[PDB]
Amino acid sequence: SVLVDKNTKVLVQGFTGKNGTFHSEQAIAYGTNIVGGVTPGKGGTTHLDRPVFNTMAEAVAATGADASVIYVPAPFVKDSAIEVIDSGVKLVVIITEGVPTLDMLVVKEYLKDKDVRVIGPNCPGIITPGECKIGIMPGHIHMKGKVGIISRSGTLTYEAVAQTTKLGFGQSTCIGIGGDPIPGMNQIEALKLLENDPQTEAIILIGEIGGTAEEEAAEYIKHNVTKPVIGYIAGVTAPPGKRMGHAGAIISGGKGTAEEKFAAFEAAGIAYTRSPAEIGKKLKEVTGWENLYFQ
Amino acid sequence: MNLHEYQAKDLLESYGLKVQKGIVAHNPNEAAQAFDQLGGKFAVVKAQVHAGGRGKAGGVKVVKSSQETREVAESLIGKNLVTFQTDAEGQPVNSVGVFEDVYPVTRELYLGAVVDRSSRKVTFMASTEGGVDIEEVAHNSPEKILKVEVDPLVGLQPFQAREVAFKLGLEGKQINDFVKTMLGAYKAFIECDFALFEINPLAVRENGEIVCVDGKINLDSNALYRHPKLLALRDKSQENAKELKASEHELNYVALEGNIGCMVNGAGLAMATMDIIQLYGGKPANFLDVAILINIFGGIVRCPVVVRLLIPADGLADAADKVVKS
Ligand SMILES: CC(C)(COP(=O)(O)OP(=O)(O)OC[C@H]1O[C@@H](n2cnc3c(N)ncnc32)[C@H](O)[C@@H]1OP(=O)(O)O)[C@@H](O)C(=O)NCCC(=O)NCCS
Repeated sequence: SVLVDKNTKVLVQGFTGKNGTFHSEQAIAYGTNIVGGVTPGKGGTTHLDRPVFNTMAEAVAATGADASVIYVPAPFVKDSAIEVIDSGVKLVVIITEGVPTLDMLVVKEYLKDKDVRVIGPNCPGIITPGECKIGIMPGHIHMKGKVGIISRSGTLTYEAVAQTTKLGFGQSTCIGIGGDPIPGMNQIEALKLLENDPQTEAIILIGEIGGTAEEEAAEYIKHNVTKPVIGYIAGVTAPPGKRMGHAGAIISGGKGTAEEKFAAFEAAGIAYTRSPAEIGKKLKEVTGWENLYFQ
Repeated sequence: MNLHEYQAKDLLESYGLKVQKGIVAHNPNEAAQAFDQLGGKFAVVKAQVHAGGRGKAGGVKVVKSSQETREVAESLIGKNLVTFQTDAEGQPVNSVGVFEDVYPVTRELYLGAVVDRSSRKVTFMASTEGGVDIEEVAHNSPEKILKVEVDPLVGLQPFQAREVAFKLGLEGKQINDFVKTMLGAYKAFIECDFALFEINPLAVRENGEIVCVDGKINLDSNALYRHPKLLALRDKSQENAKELKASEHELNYVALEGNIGCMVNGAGLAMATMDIIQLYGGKPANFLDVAILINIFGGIVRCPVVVRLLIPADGLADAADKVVKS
């Protein structure tokens, strides 16, 4: 696994909010260590039988947390992100949708000399099945296993998880890097982690329209990733110049299209499927692994 | 969010950029009065729509009188303009701009900026090859596209704008004027949360003046909550009506040209759903994100008509198959 495991101590920023409450309850039911949370003005209270703090400095001093998940509305995310980066927390997961691009440009540049990883924003988070979930993903569709997953989407990631759970392969760690133009963690950063994780025996890379991240990732894999990589690109059929829900999902000036991501996979020797239903099947074909749930 | 030409010019003029000044006319009489107010021999009447290619579509006209301005404003206001950057129904013309003539222009330059996803930096692009398809220049002659990556701590520095000015062949006072233009554009970019801007052409007049003649400003819609005056520029008439209706219920709708509808949770899964239909012979009508295929998985979202969770379906492939077979 990478970054999160059964020892990870998790703080929740916006813990007392609707989504902070719901997803923290699901994380606790999954066996994730939710040590408490921060909501300015609710310091010294209890929520879900865990302490609430006014500040991340107080929360880290009290709990020794090493991870935080952000469920704060978009206008407060830059402030919440700098606060947690300054706190001593090593891993930050930002679920929030609608964060201004120029706020993430500043937060990403702020990270360059820090010992802190940021996943998101606009992402489902990170899960090491059987050990720790940080985010909104349904625990029960996952199973501890050997496939690492990197995706720019939420629900589409769940298709790749369901397919690998149903074939009995399972997942080592799954990272939803999110759909925004400047994520805190990009595909290459995540591919390096999975390459160096012994539990990960193969990698699924899920992308879509927008940017050159998949083309760049393909060039990285060709020379730096030895494990089998299976690609899938959503959005063959998207019209150009149209935001397809995700802020980062747009074809601008003949660039960010799907068939050139598929062409960069071919040039790098990276196997891919054109069917979202066949990610697990392509992985089985490439690896020659047994489907123990067939018989 | 797109701005009108007149809005983009008022904004850039407030940052000290020199623009082809004009007056917005909401009827033909205001247009006539505008031609007189400018006090030029010639004016240029431009249909105010959010789409380029207005000139070739008949939406840009040189006029030489108040009555001629009234006439052109008459022919344009209230008729949808169809350009290569609209669809077959085009965009409503509720106003024209009446603009000063910048004739004669010596040179057309290009200047733009985006958030570059690869470098994660605000990046300017400039070229001597203005007033044309900048994509075609970039393809045929990439050495003619100058790029400047801006460091977020120090921002755009005069030396960076001077390096570009000398490479564009600018001379004497034009260098200083271009530096002011590029520094103003950067300040605007950050202070207004631009997603992109383009000045095409950035004209050099006979007398050496550097003037923004046309182009585009797109704002980051994620940031409009902190720019109430920019959010107030929104022109809902330029948006697709079906897209606009859906968005007011915070639903993401994009219309396509097919005959299968689909309802999905997640933008990635919505594209994958469309793609697995077109994989099974179907033509998607639409992208939709909360004959019709309903396809819900569920992360934050807690769980003829085909339903994959009335014809029921068991996996992704089943649903794509079933729904095209209908
Ligand atoms: C982030 C998001 C989930 C919050 O929605 P929500 O849970 O309904 O919001 P709420 O207002 O109920 O809760 C937000 C909380 O953050 C708190 N908060 C605000 N600023 C804060 C800060 N700087 N630090 C910590 N907490 C903060 C608020 O005080 C509030 O808690 P309270 O209600 O107890 O006061 C929502 O804005 C959003 O982005 N939803 C979409 C997420 C998504 O789909 N992502 C993609 C997944 S693939």
